[PDB]
Amino acid sequence: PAQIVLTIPETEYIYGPLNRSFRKHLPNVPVSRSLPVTIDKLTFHYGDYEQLDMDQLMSNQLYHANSYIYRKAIIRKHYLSHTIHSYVVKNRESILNRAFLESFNIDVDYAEFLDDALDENWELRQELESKEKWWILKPSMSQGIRIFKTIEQLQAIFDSFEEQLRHFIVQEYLHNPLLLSEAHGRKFHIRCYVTCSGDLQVFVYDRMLALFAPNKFVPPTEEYDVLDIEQLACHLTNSVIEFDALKDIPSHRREEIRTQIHEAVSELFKAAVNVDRLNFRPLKNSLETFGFDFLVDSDYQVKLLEVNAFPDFKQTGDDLKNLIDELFDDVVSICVRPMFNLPPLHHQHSKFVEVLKLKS
Repeated sequence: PAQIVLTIPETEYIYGPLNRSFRKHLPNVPVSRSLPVTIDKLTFHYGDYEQLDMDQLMSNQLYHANSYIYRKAIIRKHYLSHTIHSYVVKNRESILNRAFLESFNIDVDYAEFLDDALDENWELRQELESKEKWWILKPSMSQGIRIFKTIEQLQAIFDSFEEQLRHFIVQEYLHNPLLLSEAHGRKFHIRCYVTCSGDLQVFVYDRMLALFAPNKFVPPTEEYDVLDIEQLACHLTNSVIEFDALKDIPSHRREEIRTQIHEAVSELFKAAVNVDRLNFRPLKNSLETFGFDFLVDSDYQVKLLEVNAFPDFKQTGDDLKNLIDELFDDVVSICVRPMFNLPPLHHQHSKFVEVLKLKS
């Protein structure tokens, strides 16, 4: 009746964990490393994005895969912005009005027509006019990424370029990163694994990662307003710790960061599913674990930056392997077991928290 297909190369970091988890929580279901000619039994195919069969997922209810079909509205940072913007319009109280770093796409030919480019992206103009945020002007192709806060400052940046490439991203900039003693003043972002299961349950994995920058954070001035110069200089010539292990963050601040994360994830999936534009279409026979990247400011406030599909789970060390082992244990015991008509395995003080449930 039941079948499990694991087409992931045996060299991949998650192979051993997935096999132990399939063995433990689905002992009666055989594991195969090859997709059969036809799917005539209920099956779960855990593969790399390209190995999965999207046509058999939308047409055959027997075939279950570790991916959704329509997820562009959240995994694409341009479209993510649109999903959030259109949702906050009718949802003023939403955490997403604070917990998201907006980005915009601008096309500027010459500095003298900067005002026309700001009209061709009216959302951006209004934001810059509000004068409440810091911004970064990133040339989409790698004259250096520069900081500004006002239209005149942006105008002066463009004027100085004239005395190249025309596409640019204007991304909200966090001038305020949380700087910890123990990390020797190196900033970090949070990688949070989020598992969507069927139509629709959203599960946030509470054992999160803090990925630190190599160098000590140096805030830019007006004399020097560029960042990642070593990246633009590179074209002219051709640390990971578990978040909860950071004790310089008081425990109640760590809990508030978790609360904000669960709220932001829940709100995003409500936004994604309900938008009147391009939306996330949950499938009953799909599950997917995404990599949510959040920035933390010096006031312990989170800011969603992006959602990454098929994230690299590869780590080094025993403590980080334990983290990934418990992740795939929860995914298999809670999300995979029910698609084989087996009850979801529950254990007290779970780190796999259900943050949203939709009945559809």
